[PDB]
Amino acid sequence: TASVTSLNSSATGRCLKIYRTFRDEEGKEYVRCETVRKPAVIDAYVRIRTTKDEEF
Amino acid sequence: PHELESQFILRLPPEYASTVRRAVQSGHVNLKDRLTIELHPDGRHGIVRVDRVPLASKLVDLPCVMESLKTIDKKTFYKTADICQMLVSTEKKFIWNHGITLPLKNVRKRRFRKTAKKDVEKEVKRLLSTDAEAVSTRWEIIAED
Repeated sequence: TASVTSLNSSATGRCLKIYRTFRDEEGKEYVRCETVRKPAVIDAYVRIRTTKDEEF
Repeated sequence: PHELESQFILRLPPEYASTVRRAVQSGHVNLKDRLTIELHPDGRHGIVRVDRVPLASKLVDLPCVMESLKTIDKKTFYKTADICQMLVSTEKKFIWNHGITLPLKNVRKRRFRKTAKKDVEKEVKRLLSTDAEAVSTRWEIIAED
């Protein structure tokens, strides 16, 4: 591919990790920790979260 | 009502392209039986059958935008359709990097900046849906781990 400058995982070099708590059928409380290795999707998610916080 | 016609380009192997070209310029309906096109429910896969010989096809996205232009006097040209897809016969795989003309080769890589990027939006929507279907959400921008 034509040589291009490769950007770091953002200016901060920081990935995004999300912990999710859900209830399974019958009775259960499993927690899911999911790490976003992509800055694009992670940046979009952070922007959406900031917009939701402001929306109050 | 009127529905805009959908034109695409069909690229064939060169011997099969010569037989299809001879049968098109002949003009009989014999070509109609000889040349068929079956598009699979993937949407990006097909068979083109030349003289009942199956060829494997992929519908790819072209990097530039072409436009068919018809004329009656060869001085004023009327745009008829937009072409952006090609059914080459023999996702990232369904994107064609080169253009149809000879000067346009490696256009996507060299004569075009990769501004197409920013899929990611769909992933963000899925994450939002999972958070909504959850109870407690914990987030931290992280470091190397």
